[PDB]
Amino acid sequence: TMQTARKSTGGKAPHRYRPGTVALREIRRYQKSTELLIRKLPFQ
DNA sequence: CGCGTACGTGCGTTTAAGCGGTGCTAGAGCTGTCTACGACCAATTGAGCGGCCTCGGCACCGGGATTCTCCAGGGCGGCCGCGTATAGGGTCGAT
Repeated sequence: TMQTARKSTGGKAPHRYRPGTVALREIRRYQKSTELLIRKLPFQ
């Protein structure tokens, strides 16, 4: 502190997934199952 | 690589798919009789196939007509450039 000439410089320191993720996971879900996808009564 | 948008994703609203329970009868399926139609055999006959020939419909082509295919050149505008002129500055002479 008594430094008057050339002081010491040192000494101072909702969630939403990205598009395409759910689609691929849905693809995996339907590729594993074999249940019919179109509903029975509207098809009939 | 950049722009623009269409479809993925999430949520609240809304529709009907699914379950299943119940009742009805139409139509599949079974059965029983009776026969009209098809297989099978024999004898006769011409319709269909190999062969043989002749002939013209089309393969081949040279000339002529045409129907595209490509480009090539002339004009016109712009940009650069060599030459001449004109103004400005510097130097020399005179008062």
